This record gives sequence, C-alpha cells and structure tokens, in this order.
Amino acid sequence: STELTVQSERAFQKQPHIFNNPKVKTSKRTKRWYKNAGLGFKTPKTAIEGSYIDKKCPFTGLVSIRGKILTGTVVSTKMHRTIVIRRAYLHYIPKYNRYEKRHKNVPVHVSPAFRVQVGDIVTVGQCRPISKTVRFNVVKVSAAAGKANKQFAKF
Amino acid sequence: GRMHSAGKGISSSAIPYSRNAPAWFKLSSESVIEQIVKYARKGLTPSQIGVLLRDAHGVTQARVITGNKIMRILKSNGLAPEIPEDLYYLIKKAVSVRKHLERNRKDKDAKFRLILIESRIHRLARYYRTVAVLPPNWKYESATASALVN
Amino acid sequence: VLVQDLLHPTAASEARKHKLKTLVQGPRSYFLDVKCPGCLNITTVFSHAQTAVTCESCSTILCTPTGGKAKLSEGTSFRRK
Amino acid sequence: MENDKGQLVELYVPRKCSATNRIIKADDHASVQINVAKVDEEGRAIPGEYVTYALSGYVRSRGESDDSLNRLAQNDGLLKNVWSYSR
Amino acid sequence: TRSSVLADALNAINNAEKTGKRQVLIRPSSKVIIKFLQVMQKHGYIGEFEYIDDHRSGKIVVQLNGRLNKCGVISPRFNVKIGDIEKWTANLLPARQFGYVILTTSAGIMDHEEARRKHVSGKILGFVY
Amino acid sequence: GKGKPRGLNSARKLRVHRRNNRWAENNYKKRLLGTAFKSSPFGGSSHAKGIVLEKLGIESKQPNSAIRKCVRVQLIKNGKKVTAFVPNDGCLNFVDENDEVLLAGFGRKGKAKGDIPGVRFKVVKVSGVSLLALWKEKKEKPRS
RNA sequence: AGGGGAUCGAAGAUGAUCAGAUACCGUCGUAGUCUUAACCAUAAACUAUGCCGACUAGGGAUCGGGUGGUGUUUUUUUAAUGACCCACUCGGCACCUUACGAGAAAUCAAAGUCUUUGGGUUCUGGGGGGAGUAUGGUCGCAAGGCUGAAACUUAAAGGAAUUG
RNA sequence: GCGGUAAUUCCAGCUCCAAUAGCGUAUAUUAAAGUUGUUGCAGUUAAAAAGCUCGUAGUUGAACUUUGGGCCCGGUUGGCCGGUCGGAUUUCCAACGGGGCCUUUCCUUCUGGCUACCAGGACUUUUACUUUGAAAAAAUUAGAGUGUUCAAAGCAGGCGUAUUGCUCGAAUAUAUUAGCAUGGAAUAAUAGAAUAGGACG
RNA sequence: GGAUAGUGGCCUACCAUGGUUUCAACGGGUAACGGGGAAUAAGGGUUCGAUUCCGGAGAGGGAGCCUGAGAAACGGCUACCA
Ligand SMILES: CN[C@@H]1[C@@H](O)[C@@H](O[C@@H]2[C@@H](O)[C@H](O[C@H]3O[C@H](CN)CC[C@H]3N)[C@@H](N)C[C@H]2N)OC[C@]1(C)O
Ligand SMILES: [Mg+2]
Ligand SMILES: [Mg+2]
Ligand SMILES: [Mg+2]
Ligand SMILES: [Mg+2]
Ligand SMILES: [Mg+2]
Ligand SMILES: [Mg+2]
Ligand SMILES: [Mg+2]
Ligand SMILES: [Mg+2]
Ligand SMILES: [Mg+2]
Ligand SMILES: [Mg+2]
Ligand SMILES: [Mg+2]
Ligand SMILES: [Mg+2]
Ligand SMILES: [Mg+2]
Ligand SMILES: [Mg+2]
Ligand SMILES: [Mg+2]
Ligand SMILES: [Mg+2]
Ligand SMILES: [Mg+2]
Ligand SMILES: [Mg+2]
Ligand SMILES: [Mg+2]
Ligand SMILES: [Mg+2]
Ligand SMILES: [Mg+2]
Ligand SMILES: [Mg+2]
Ligand SMILES: [Mg+2]
Ligand SMILES: [Mg+2]
Ligand SMILES: [Mg+2]
Ligand SMILES: [Mg+2]
Ligand SMILES: [Mg+2]
Ligand SMILES: [Mg+2]
Ligand SMILES: [Mg+2]
Ligand SMILES: [Mg+2]
Ligand SMILES: [Mg+2]
Ligand SMILES: [Mg+2]
Ligand SMILES: [Mg+2]
Ligand SMILES: [Mg+2]
Ligand SMILES: [Mg+2]
Ligand SMILES: [Mg+2]
Ligand SMILES: [Mg+2]
Ligand SMILES: [Mg+2]
Ligand SMILES: [Mg+2]
Ligand SMILES: [Mg+2]
Ligand SMILES: [Mg+2]
Ligand SMILES: [Mg+2]
Ligand SMILES: [Mg+2]
Ligand SMILES: [Mg+2]
Ligand SMILES: [Mg+2]
Ligand SMILES: [Mg+2]
Ligand SMILES: [Mg+2]
Ligand SMILES: [Mg+2]
Ligand SMILES: [Mg+2]
Ligand SMILES: [Mg+2]
Ligand SMILES: [Mg+2]
Ligand SMILES: [Mg+2]
Ligand SMILES: [Mg+2]
Ligand SMILES: [Mg+2]
Ligand SMILES: [Mg+2]
Ligand SMILES: [Mg+2]
Ligand SMILES: [Mg+2]
Ligand SMILES: [Zn+2]
Repeated sequence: STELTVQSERAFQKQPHIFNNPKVKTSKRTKRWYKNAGLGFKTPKTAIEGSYIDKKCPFTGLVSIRGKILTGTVVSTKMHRTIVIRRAYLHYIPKYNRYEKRHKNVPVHVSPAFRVQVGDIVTVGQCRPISKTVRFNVVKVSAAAGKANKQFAKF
Repeated sequence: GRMHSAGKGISSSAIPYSRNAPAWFKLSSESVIEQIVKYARKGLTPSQIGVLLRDAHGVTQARVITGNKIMRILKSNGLAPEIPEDLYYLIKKAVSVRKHLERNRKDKDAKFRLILIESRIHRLARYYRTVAVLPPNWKYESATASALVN
Repeated sequence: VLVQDLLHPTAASEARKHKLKTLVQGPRSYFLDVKCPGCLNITTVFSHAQTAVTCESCSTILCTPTGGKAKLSEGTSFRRK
Repeated sequence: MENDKGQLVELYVPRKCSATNRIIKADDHASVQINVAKVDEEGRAIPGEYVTYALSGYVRSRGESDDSLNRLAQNDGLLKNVWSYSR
Repeated sequence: TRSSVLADALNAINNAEKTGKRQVLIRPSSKVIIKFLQVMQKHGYIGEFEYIDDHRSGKIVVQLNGRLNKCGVISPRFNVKIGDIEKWTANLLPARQFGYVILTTSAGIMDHEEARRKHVSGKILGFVY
Repeated sequence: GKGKPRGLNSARKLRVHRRNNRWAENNYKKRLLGTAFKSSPFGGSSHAKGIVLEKLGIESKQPNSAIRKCVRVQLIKNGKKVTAFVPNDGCLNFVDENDEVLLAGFGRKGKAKGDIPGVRFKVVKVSGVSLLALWKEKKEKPRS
C-alpha cells in the first residue's frame, strides 16, 4: 500500500510546522522532521530517506508509543496503512491442569516506513487511539523473507 | 503401519552398520558420479539407477561411495525433474486408474482406490509445498494430471 | 528364559533370526564376482537380482531375477566379496 | 526396620527368593527351601553342613525353578558344564 | 505410532520384573531414558545398563536386580511448581520415606529430593520405586 | 488407551466433553432447564398455598388396601390444580371445601411417597391453623 | 423408467386343519426374484468387542513369500525343473494348553501391563419407562434416513453364575 | 415394609431411646458420589464402539548437535571436642547445595569511564515452562499476642510511686490466570547455507 | 473538516474494500449486576454471592435539558406514554 502519489488526497499532505522557505533556495526541497520513538527502537532509514507523509507513523508522525509492546504474526495486509496480527497464546484450565489454544486479532496501523507481508512476525508498540479498532503501531519487523526465496524457477 | 490398508507387513532394506565400506571397492567418486549421470542422461530414476549400480556395477549404496545421495547429485547436475519421483508415480498411477474409470464407471472398487491414491497424492503435495520443493499453490488437478505424466 | 545374555547372544541362534530383529540389523545379501571365460574378467553382481545383468562387452545373460536371490545362468563361478 | 534411635523393631525380617530377590512371605506355600549337602574328601556328605537356597513360589510355577537353580548353583560352584548364560 | 519412547522403555522394565527376568532389551534408547535410567541406577533400583550401537537410535540392555516395584512415566509432561511437588509425590509414592518422583527441570533431570535441595522445579517426567 | 485425550493442550476438548456430558446427569439438566420454575406445581419453592376443590379418597396400590384421604387443590399464586394428601387420622374432617390449605412436598423431590400413587404433595395447614394443632387440641379451626 | 420374466414366491385365491385358523401344511399365483439407467442408506451391517504403537506364554497344524540342505521322488542322464520333506524366518485365516495376570461371572493373549491409577487419539453410555415418541432443521419420488427433547411416571429393570 | 381378631410398626395408657431452649418438616445445596471420572469411571453379554473406508479443523507425534575431565572461591545445618560467661568460635570430620576458572568453547559489540555497572553508539531469530521478586484494599479467612469473670467476641490493655506517670501492643501468612522484573537452559516448539541471494574481514 | 474536555467512524464529505468466526463468531437463553467473599472441611472439586466493602446502573417508562467545578440530577425542570 501507500508506495506512490504522496499527494493523492484532495488535501495537500504535509508535516505540521515544518516549513520550506521559498525565497531560501534549497536543493533538497523537502525539510522532513523525524525522531526516534525510543524504548530501544531504531527509527529506520526509510523513515528519513522516504518521501511519505503519514502522521500516524511513530517516527515521522505525531503519535507517541507508550504502554504495552507486543509480538504477533501478520495474518492480513488487506488494509492500506494498517494491518491485523494474530497473537496466539495458551490458556490454562485449572480443573484439567492443561492448556487450550487461544488467539486475539489485533488491528495495528503500519507506518509506510515498513514493507510488511503476511506471515511476517512483527513487534508492535502501544499508542493513543488511532482508528476505531487500532490502539497499536508497527515498530519493528522481525521477518525479512519468511520462505520467500526458497520458491524458485526451473532449470 | 500401512496407512491405507490394514497391512502390518515389515518389508524394507536393512542398511549396513559399515559407514565407509566395503573395503573391496576400487574406482572412485569420479567414476560413479560419472556413472550416475550417464543413466540420468538416458532418463533413469534414482530408484532405477541405484538398483542398476547395485546389481550390474559395484555400488552397495551410492550414498556412501559419494558423500551425497543419488537425487542430490542429479539436482546439482541439472538432471533433476521438476516434481519428485514418488510424487510422479503417485500422480502417474491415478492417471491410469481414472483412465480405467472412464472406460468402466461400473467398477466401484476402482472408484474406491482412486480416492486413496488421490488422498496420498494430496498429502505428498501438501508436504512438498511445506518444504518448498514445489511452489506454494501447487495443486493436483484431475484433467491437468494426464498432461503432467506425458 | 528368566536369565540370558542379551549383550552376547550366540551367533548360531542369531543367524536364525530375521535380518531386522537381530541384535543389530544388517543385510544378509552378498556380492559375487562372476565369470564367463568367454570374457577374460568379471562383473560384480548383487545377490538378489532385479535387473538381469549383462557383461560389459557382449550382450549375455548372467542372472534372471526371482523374488529372492537370482538364478545364476548355467555355468558361472563366483567369489563372495 | 529401625526406629528413632537404635533399636531394630518390627518382628520377622522376611526371607528373599535367591533367584528373583523377591520377599517370600508367610503364606507363599509354593515357596521352597533347597538344602544341598556339602561333601568332603572321599565323597562323604557331612550331615548338618549346608549350601541352601530359597525359591519363590512364582519361579517354581512358571517352570523356571529348574533352570533357575542350575544358574544359581553352578556360579556358586556346585556344577559346571550344563547351563549356558548365553543363548 | 510411537509417542513416548521413555514410556515404552519403562514398560518392558516393569514387564520384566513382573515376569522375574533380570535382563531386558529396550529400543530405541534416548537422551532422557539414559538420564532417567541413571537416576534409577544411582538410587539402586537397577544394575548397569549398556547402550548398544546400531546406527539409528540405538538399543539398551538393562540389568534389574528385583528391588523395583513400579517405574512409570507421567504421560503429559506436567508443569509442577515447587509447591505442587509435595502434592504430586503423595499421590503415587508408597510412603513418605522412600520412592522418588523424578522430573525434568532447567537444572537437569532429577528426583524431587535432589530438586528440593537445589530448589528448582520443572515439568514432571516419571516415577520410580 | 481410554480414549479421553491425554494431551497437555487438550484442555478444551477435555472441558467441552464434560460440559457436553453433564446433561446425562439428571438434576444437572433440571437445573439448567429451569424445570423448577417452568413446570411443577409449586413455583420452585418449599410450600405453596391453595384452595380445596374436592375431597377424594384414593385407593392405595398393592399389596395394600386403603382409602387415602386427599384433596384437589388449586394453587393461589399459580392456578394449577394439584392433588395433595391429608395426614394421620381423620383430618379430612378439618378441611371441607372452598378452604385455604398450605401444601408442602412429600419429601421425595416429586415422586409420590407411598402406596398413595400420583400424589406428590401433603397438607400442612388449613385455614392457617396448622393441621397438627387441629389433630391434637392445641388450636381449633377458625370460625368462618 | 425400459428390458426380462424359467424358478422360487410378501399380496391375493384357495384345500385341508382347529372350538375359532385371516396362519402353520397343500395348491394356484400378482409385485418381487434377473438386468440397464437412476433412487434408497438400513440389518443381530456381529467378533454384539475402535484405530496406531510397546510389552507380557508354551504347542503342534495351515495360507502366501523368502533362506538353508554331499534330504526323498520324476529320468531321458547327473541336470534344469515340478511337486514332496525337514529346519529357520517374516506376514496372514484360525486352533490347543495354560493362567504371571484380568474379571461380577461366563470367560479374555486381551477383555492382560488399574488405587503400585498417565503411550497417542476418535466415538459412545450415566436407574427402568415414557421413546427413539413430540417438535424444529435437513435428506428422499415415496417408504423412510439423520438429528432429537420434555411432561409425567416408577423401585427396581438388569448382568453372569447357583441351586431347585 | 406394618394392618383382614393373639398388630415388635396404626389409635392410646405404661415404659423406654435420641437431641435438649430446643426438636420436627418441606425446598434447595455440598459431602456420601471413583453415580461426570484432569486427579479418578464404565462401554464383549448390565447403560454404551458410527456398516465400512477417506479426510479438513482439533489433539498428538522416533532418534541425534557441550559430553567428560582438571584446578579455585565463598556460603548452612549436622556432629566430636568448648573456650566460656544456656549460648561464644577456630581447627579434625563429614552432608547438602551456590559462584568462578582452564580443557579448541560470547553473557553483543565496540569507545573510556572504575575498578562490579556508568551511558553512549551499533545490533539482537522468536516461544512455552520453571525460580525469585517488586506491586499488591479493609473486612473475611488461617493465625501470634491479650484472661471479654468463661465464651462468640473485641483489639484491647497491662504496671507504680493509684495527689500530676511509666509503658508492650494493634503481629504474621494466604492471594494463584494475566501483567512487570529476574536466575535457569533440561524437556517441547521455533528460525538458519542448497539453483548459496551463505558466513566472517 | 466538524465536534467534544480531549483521542477515536464520535459525526460529516470524498476514498478504499475492508473487520469477526469451528481457537465457536453471530444469534437465543439467564428465575445474570460483576468483585471482595459464602457453604461443603483427603486432595481434586462442586454449589452459591440481591444483600454490611469496592465498582457499575436506576429512581414508574423513555427522551430532552437548565444550573453548575461537577448531573444528562429526578426528594431539579420540560415533554410525551402510563
Ligand atoms: C472392547 N471394548 C473396550 C471396553 O471393554 C473397555 O476396555 C477396557 C480397557 O480399555 C482397559 O484398558 C485400558 O487401560 C489400561 C490401564 N491399566 C491400559 C490401556 C487400555 N488397554 C482395561 N483395563 C479394562 C477393559 N475392560 O474400554 C475400551 C473398549 C475399547 O471400549
Ligand atoms: Mg490405517
Ligand atoms: Mg490413516
Ligand atoms: Mg510394523
Ligand atoms: Mg487419588
Ligand atoms: Mg459442542
Ligand atoms: Mg442438550
Ligand atoms: Mg443421550
Ligand atoms: Mg415464587
Ligand atoms: Mg372429579
Ligand atoms: Mg412396595
Ligand atoms: Mg393455610
Ligand atoms: Mg421394472
Ligand atoms: Mg414372474
Ligand atoms: Mg393367502
Ligand atoms: Mg395350534
Ligand atoms: Mg399345529
Ligand atoms: Mg408353486
Ligand atoms: Mg456374527
Ligand atoms: Mg482380529
Ligand atoms: Mg452396533
Ligand atoms: Mg480379540
Ligand atoms: Mg446409540
Ligand atoms: Mg428418569
Ligand atoms: Mg437413534
Ligand atoms: Mg432408549
Ligand atoms: Mg432408528
Ligand atoms: Mg422429524
Ligand atoms: Mg442431493
Ligand atoms: Mg422437502
Ligand atoms: Mg399389640
Ligand atoms: Mg418404625
Ligand atoms: Mg404405640
Ligand atoms: Mg432444623
Ligand atoms: Mg492431575
Ligand atoms: Mg460407571
Ligand atoms: Mg449392552
Ligand atoms: Mg461395530
Ligand atoms: Mg462422520
Ligand atoms: Mg445401527
Ligand atoms: Mg521430537
Ligand atoms: Mg523428541
Ligand atoms: Mg563439567
Ligand atoms: Mg480467587
Ligand atoms: Mg475528539
Ligand atoms: Mg437479570
Ligand atoms: Mg452470578
Ligand atoms: Mg473465587
Ligand atoms: Mg454481591
Ligand atoms: Mg435490603
Ligand atoms: Mg445515576
Ligand atoms: Mg417503550
Ligand atoms: Mg424499553
Ligand atoms: Mg432522571
Ligand atoms: Mg423521593
Ligand atoms: Mg438524591
Ligand atoms: Mg397506549
Ligand atoms: Mg404500563
Ligand atoms: Zn559375457
């Protein structure tokens, strides 16, 4: 998703209070603000090198990561600039002294810093409410391939 | 034991304790790896070849005399088929069964085995897809099976 | 019964058992270097045939397979190893 | 079957099958004690001087009492040839 | 098919001393079977055992004196935490004084008494007496 | 191997299977069907008052022969006709008809008590004056 | 729904029988019985006995395969066979004797390895009846299949064995 | 199960039993109930194995990869003596555990700070489990203390110099599934190099 | 963008086709407020908790609102239905 047009909305997309003076001629054009989210999390290169905009991007945006931090694997990429992860986990029934498989499906807004794919585990930091569903934000991507290369052409 | 029957039989090959062996074999990896690939050139299967080099020539087990198995060697030599041979003869068999069925649909026991055979086919593919020897989405298709045998 | 040596069983009662069910499994087949003086030298054949072998030069029959070990065609000698 | 300090209590420390090392209890009436006489020079058998064994009821019933004593006595010195520990 | 190798081995053991035999062949050995047999040996319920070598998983020959009543596996490998080891013992062990609940902890396969003193716990494994 | 699944992760299949199977336990069933509140003449309560319809002598099952003085009663709170039994000797001469009788169960949780068949209830008080005290002399039945 | 339709033969017709005899037995005989195409999905569909795996005990037979033999037959002439014999070994249809064990017992090599209670897993059952009934859902052309309650009622029903 | 004419069961008198300012009863409920069976059921004939096979979800699933050996440091209980004013400590002896070295062997890595973690950069395959901890309302409960005259309680009170005060208290434990912090690396998952798009410099 | 004390499909415009579920969604029932706790005393469990403490709701049923730091208040108002 994202991945072109930068301007595609009827609204002109820009970072708040980051001003490019027209009279002062710059060869970089855009002056692009960022930070590092903290909590020992790398603000990735593409957040800086990128041309993108989104204000829900915890590195270039106005949302701050605090509270829980969660691991889980991506089951759905179908939404633009957000995704749903399945964090499974086991539940202990005291009577039977056993465990039963459970899961909870967490929608989380993926900044357009990351290329996320289905099957990739992802680390996710908690943030302020973003959409109806999403209280969490993609932070680190733990799987760069997930078998992608082992599928290969004939010879 | 024996998924699709009640068959309890134990029939197999008993592999020897000697990992290097025999001590009576001359020639070399060069000689057999060359010997392997000429029969792969001819088109024999790792099952057909390993028997051939067992009986005619002097290979007890080709896994030993060369540090690699038969198929791994064929793979590195570009002579590997696109689908493994157990899967091949699985699909190649069901192609003949359903072929007999189009002749006689009156034959129920044939219609029955065709289920078991095709069950096994779908099981192999599922594994082969898990381990990525076949692309994800590889599926056994009825009418497209006659074209994968020949 | 009730006491016996499992570590050191008799090779005579061992060799009656099944190739798998011995103290350590191993094959009981053999290899013979077989001769047709119509050829000066030997091709070394596995005992339980399947493929019915030819000598390197001429088209000629050494064995024909059976379920078990092969029928060695007519006159031949053999060295076990 | 000792106690707090010292003294051995609980009457009747029971026997054991020499063959299987199993406690042989009061009601085991297929249990058996063999008395084998130790002879001396010139074959005389020395009454009252014994190599003895106990055999559990279980071993006799199974048909193992024979082969059990054969093992038990020969390694104790009363025989050679016969029994083979290996088969 | 085969699910607990250890269970299979602790079986023929109990099927030996119930038939009186002093020697039992077990297959296909294990890492745990070893350490479990070790714990059994060191407390005196068996003699010496010999892992033999095939090239697959191996076999073992176990010498058993007859001092044993029951050895056995606890089939699901149950989490037990330190306060439930007492509870677990009291169920399957004949009397307080002797017998051993043997289990598996991050500190190695060991019985409860060794567990008590090291003071680590883990998942349950089996029992011996 | 006693097909109950052994697995450490089979908790659900284990607790579901037992949830499924408590329905065979009878008054477990009757608990969750609400049968106390739904059917049965009392509300699901200890007692209930009602009004005598008729005085019916019931002949007892074998090997007994008697005429067991009973009453058709209609439950005030409820409206169900229900047939209850009068204890001890006489005590049918304490009721007559149109009267207000307090009923209880028979102590069998349904399930009639005796050679009296199909009668699950018993008369405790009539006219609020407690059939005991009428049968002994402690009280007399109210005027009218 | 076509074909077929000898025989046997629900229905039905009858002759005998019985107090009655819509039966048993005799006699005719429709559907059926066979088959092509489509349906139906039930049987004491039984071993009234889940599947995979380990172990626990002797014995002679037998089926298919395989291994060994200065073993017997055939002979045309050794051979090659082909059947036969003996022994071993896998995998099978079974059988005998046992009882370390099990069990309420009859009996069980599993129905044994269970209060010294845990290899993996599927399914079912929780007094008798009401009832496999009502209802709803679903399958079928139909007969019917599947799923499937409760009210109420009742002290037993029931298993194996024992003596009469 | 008693009662149809001698009633050990009814109605009574007499007597006797049980509990006793209490005792009966109906209803629910727990134990009895290993008759719901995780611990811990039964399923050949008592209730109960789908007619048979396939098969998705679920549960489950063989074995193997740091073993063994050598050298240190420091703990807590137990003895045999006790030295001493019931306890005091060093040596003799065991017994259980904890840490650290080297045997080819990262606990992330650098840059100094310091003498074990400071903080900064740059990265880190992810799990289940088990240890310990921090944070955890009272009341309830378990339970120490206290002689409400006993007691259920309550958390009071207890001492003289009882004409000008002194003073012990109001403990402790349990809290679990999840969350956080931490020691563990067994059992059980998980990822990696194969058309090298591999690892290190 | 509007709105709110403020975040947020809270509402609005354009835009995308998404979100849940046999790991039981969704639906039906509850003689259901939830927790502290309660009973029954091998363990494991089973059953209950309107009710003295905490949290939540409501003041016949619904909505609406004024005042105010604070209410969608009811021993405040306005409307309807009863
Ligand atoms: C023949 N049907 C049987 C039925 O009779 C019954 O069988 C049990 C059997 O499962 C038990 O055995 C089971 O439990 C054992 C524990 N000691 C080991 C594992 C298993 N065989 C037997 N101890 C008693 C039989 N009557 O339960 C299982 C079954 C298959 O339904
Ligand atoms: Mg199968
Ligand atoms: Mg199968
Ligand atoms: Mg097998
Ligand atoms: Mg118990
Ligand atoms: Mg269900
Ligand atoms: Mg139901
Ligand atoms: Mg039922
Ligand atoms: Mg009521
Ligand atoms: Mg009337
Ligand atoms: Mg009666
Ligand atoms: Mg009244
Ligand atoms: Mg027709
Ligand atoms: Mg006809
Ligand atoms: Mg007729
Ligand atoms: Mg008659
Ligand atoms: Mg007659
Ligand atoms: Mg006729
Ligand atoms: Mg049958
Ligand atoms: Mg069978
Ligand atoms: Mg049946
Ligand atoms: Mg059987
Ligand atoms: Mg049924
Ligand atoms: Mg009933
Ligand atoms: Mg039915
Ligand atoms: Mg029925
Ligand atoms: Mg039926
Ligand atoms: Mg119906
Ligand atoms: Mg259809
Ligand atoms: Mg219809
Ligand atoms: Mg009298
Ligand atoms: Mg009485
Ligand atoms: Mg009297
Ligand atoms: Mg009372
Ligand atoms: Mg348990
Ligand atoms: Mg039962
Ligand atoms: Mg039955
Ligand atoms: Mg069946
Ligand atoms: Mg089905
Ligand atoms: Mg049926
Ligand atoms: Mg494994
Ligand atoms: Mg394993
Ligand atoms: Mg070491
Ligand atoms: Mg709690
Ligand atoms: Mg807002
Ligand atoms: Mg309610
Ligand atoms: Mg409640
Ligand atoms: Mg609770
Ligand atoms: Mg409450
Ligand atoms: Mg009140
Ligand atoms: Mg309010
Ligand atoms: Mg309304
Ligand atoms: Mg309403
Ligand atoms: Mg109001
Ligand atoms: Mg008021
Ligand atoms: Mg007020
Ligand atoms: Mg109206
Ligand atoms: Mg109204
Ligand atoms: Zn030749």
